[PDB]
Amino acid sequence: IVGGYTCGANTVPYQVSLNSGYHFCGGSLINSQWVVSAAHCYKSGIQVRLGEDNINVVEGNEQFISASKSIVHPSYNSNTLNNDIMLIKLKSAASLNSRVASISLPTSCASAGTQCLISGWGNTKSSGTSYPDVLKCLKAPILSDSSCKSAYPGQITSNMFCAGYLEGGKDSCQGDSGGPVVCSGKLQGIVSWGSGCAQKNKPGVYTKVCNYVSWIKQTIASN
Ligand SMILES: [Ca+2]
Repeated sequence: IVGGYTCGANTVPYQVSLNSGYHFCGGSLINSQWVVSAAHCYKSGIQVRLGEDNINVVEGNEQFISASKSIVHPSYNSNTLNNDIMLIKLKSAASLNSRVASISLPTSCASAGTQCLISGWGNTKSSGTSYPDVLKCLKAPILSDSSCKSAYPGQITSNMFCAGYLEGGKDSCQGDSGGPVVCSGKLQGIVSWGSGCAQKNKPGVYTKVCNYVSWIKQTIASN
């Protein structure tokens, strides 16, 4: 997260770190057994780390649980990043409490101008490179579809939205990938892609979670 703030320990209780020897992506806990992340975060051997603040120090609220199964969206295209969403099932159910909690799925899509909270352990410099140990946060609005498409001609599908600041300086970044965009208590976005980070006229692009709720629910129901 570039241009954000220190969230505070366990103030984003649905935020997970995906670990394969090291943090490599964020994710969001959506029930005791399932995490939503980006398909471009797929790899084998994932340990889901819940309850984290400093990802380099055991502070007392962590739950480390290996993934049993990952399911990349059937239609994910890694060249365009269309349908950049994946589900991860935990080998055992997380213990839910105020510091480890699921985030609700949307019942409705969010509109341009909606304020959201974006969070993660990604780079805090554009590029520029500095990786934080504690969780970082950014409040940012959803941008209009037309400004999103104008920023990234030919690249924005119906499964993506832009959020952030066209002036630059405030964005998600590498290592935030897969993490949440939460708006009014609902998971509306997944950190997906962008041109660099925090660059003028290149806002963050996010997977549009409301399009996927039916797939998420039916996948959980049968797995
Ligand atoms: Ca920790």
